[PDB]
Amino acid sequence: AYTTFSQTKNDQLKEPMFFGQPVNVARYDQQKYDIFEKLIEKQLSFFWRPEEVDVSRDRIDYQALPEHEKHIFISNLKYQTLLDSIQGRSPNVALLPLISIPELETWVETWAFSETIHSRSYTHIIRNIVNDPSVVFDDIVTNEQIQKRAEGISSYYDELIEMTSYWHLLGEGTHTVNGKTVTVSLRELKKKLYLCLMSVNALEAIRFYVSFACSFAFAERELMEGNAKIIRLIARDEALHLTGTQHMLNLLRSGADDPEMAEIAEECKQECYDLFVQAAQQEKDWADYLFRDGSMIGLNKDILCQYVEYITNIRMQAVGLDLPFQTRSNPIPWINTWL
Amino acid sequence: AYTTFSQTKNDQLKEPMFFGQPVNVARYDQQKYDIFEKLIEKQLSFFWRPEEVDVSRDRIDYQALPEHEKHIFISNLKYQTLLDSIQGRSPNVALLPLISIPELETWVETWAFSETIHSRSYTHIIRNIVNDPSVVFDDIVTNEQIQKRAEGISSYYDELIEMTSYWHLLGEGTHTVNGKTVTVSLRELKKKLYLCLMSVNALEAIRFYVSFACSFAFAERELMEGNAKIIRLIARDEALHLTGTQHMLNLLRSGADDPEMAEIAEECKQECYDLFVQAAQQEKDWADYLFRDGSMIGLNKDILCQYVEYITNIRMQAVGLDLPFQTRSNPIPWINTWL
Ligand SMILES: [Fe+3]
Ligand SMILES: [Fe+3]
Ligand SMILES: [Fe+3]
Ligand SMILES: [Fe+3]
Ligand SMILES: [Hg+2]
Ligand SMILES: [Hg+2]
Ligand SMILES: [Hg+2]
Ligand SMILES: [Hg+2]
Ligand SMILES: [Hg+2]
Ligand SMILES: [Hg+2]
Ligand SMILES: [Hg+2]
Ligand SMILES: [Hg+2]
Ligand SMILES: [Hg+2]
Ligand SMILES: [Hg+2]
Ligand SMILES: [Hg+2]
Repeated sequence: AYTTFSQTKNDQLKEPMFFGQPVNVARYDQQKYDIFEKLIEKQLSFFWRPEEVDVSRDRIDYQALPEHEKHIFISNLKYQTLLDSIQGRSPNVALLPLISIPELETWVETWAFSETIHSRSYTHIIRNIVNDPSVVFDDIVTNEQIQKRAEGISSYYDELIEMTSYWHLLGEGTHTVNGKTVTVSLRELKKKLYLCLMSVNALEAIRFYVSFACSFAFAERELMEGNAKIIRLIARDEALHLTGTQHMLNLLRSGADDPEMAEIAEECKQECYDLFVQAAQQEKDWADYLFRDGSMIGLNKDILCQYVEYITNIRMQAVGLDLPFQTRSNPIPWINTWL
Repeated sequence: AYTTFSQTKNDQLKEPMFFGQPVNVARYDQQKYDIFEKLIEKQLSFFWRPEEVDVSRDRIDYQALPEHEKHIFISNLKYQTLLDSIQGRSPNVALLPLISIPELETWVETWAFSETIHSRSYTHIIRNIVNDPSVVFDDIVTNEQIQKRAEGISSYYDELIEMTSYWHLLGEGTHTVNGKTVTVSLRELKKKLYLCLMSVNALEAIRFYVSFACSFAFAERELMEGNAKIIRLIARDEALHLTGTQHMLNLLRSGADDPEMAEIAEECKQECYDLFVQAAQQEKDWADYLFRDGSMIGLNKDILCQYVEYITNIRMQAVGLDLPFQTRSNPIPWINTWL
């Protein structure tokens, strides 16, 4: 099945990104796809430490905020914390067992590691703005609106992990387990990986960017500036993360890496399109919870729905999907200052 | 049955280190065991970029070494590369799916990430001292003596991963899989995890230190200074890695974590002892291959064997095991200069 060191001498430049021979030697002198080595290098060059960021005035700014604005700020922060709690562990548990080229294996571990720094930075902000961090952290697990917004993220990863385990343990075929038939299909597993990767692309390229707009709207008012510095560093990493999944996805659909993946991508076009639209819809719906007690200068439900549509169109076009929304200019040009 | 975001609001201070509820929120404001938070902080404080190290003179030094010394140097470097290729991926694929406290989850992902930096450093050295790095990397996979020295490392992680997949898919019990009766015992899986940790302790605390001694024998000669700087950085990280497994193991033994793990540590102590004795013998057996073309002043089979016994006793005492070897003073006190 899976092995931590395949003892067969293989040409790593000829393996597919996924489902080939597990990576044996970790070497970085050559790559099948140099984009992953470039991303590792850039991400290492961007290494930062959350505690090195001064967030000393954020507590008073937060206290002075009108209650509905405290609500907008903390709800957004809790969602960011939820997403990166998932992103810290999931690329490793879900992708590493399936990767067959070294540069992509190490990119995934570097990416996941950088997510743990993001999680540490959210703890740094939370500890410096509320008296008791535990209230904030526990609300993340059970918050109904947060889970509604992130609904389906852990399920894609979880289903891919389960199917990967069946494939590694039993291989392809029609099997039986305790009186039940269990069918294992590599094609279906490739489809699950493709859709999980598309979901991860929507997560980092759309969901987090909507959250960045919220955070930076405060920075525009010269408030929560410690948080702003941290989100700026996080967004700089996120740009690398979404670049990585865009390249994975485009290499999978072009047919240049795995012909079967190309057929899959085509067969999955409609499903993928609607999943992206569903993610956008979940982000829009979050607006009713976010602005339940009123809006803020530079940020309201309508400007956010417009930004969600703007960014979704850009991201979908980048991975070859049709645009679901009417084309428009960036509704919040000021955000470019921060990204 | 594994999930990337467990939906139950649990008190993370009361979960066992392993086999409890998978970690949902990644928070760092509190810890069941602060030693793992301190290790994360120390490892982040040591962050280093391999490519920045000047290895421009190592090529001149290496090409001018007598052939047998080239053999000693490169055989040692190839073994280091093998071990960290395994260490880069294995803590994430084998341990991460079993961790139930956030500070340990993030420590494992940071530890694994730091190992990919070690691998990157071996590529930096190799590509700058030989003309065809591929011959070196391919030999790591096919070299009989290198694989004999490492025998049992990958297979142990692999067996743990397989048993973990059966547990996550089927749960405890006696099952019928393709007409075969398969027993899934959580106690047996705990024993496998426990002994995997003991094996990883021997790997980083003994096997890598014997290799560091070989590398530093060249630094004592005022040669391979780029390599020397890198191995010094690697050893500083390795000290944190073995500290982490010593604490995981000693906390389990104490009975202050999962009580079943304290029972297992006592019941399995002869197996703990046996795996250290076997690893020490593999490290000694390597000397015949390492010095097949001749030895060096101050570095030969006898000296290597004395050091293996010396360091093995120190590491076994640190986790509560009886000493297999006669007591002796350090046979290579010059190594302290470098560590
Ligand atoms: Fe992130
Ligand atoms: Fe990210
Ligand atoms: Fe290492
Ligand atoms: Fe290590
Ligand atoms: Hg994914
Ligand atoms: Hg996913
Ligand atoms: Hg927002
Ligand atoms: Hg927003
Ligand atoms: Hg598609
Ligand atoms: Hg999609
Ligand atoms: Hg809209
Ligand atoms: Hg192990
Ligand atoms: Hg040695
Ligand atoms: Hg033991
Ligand atoms: Hg000896």
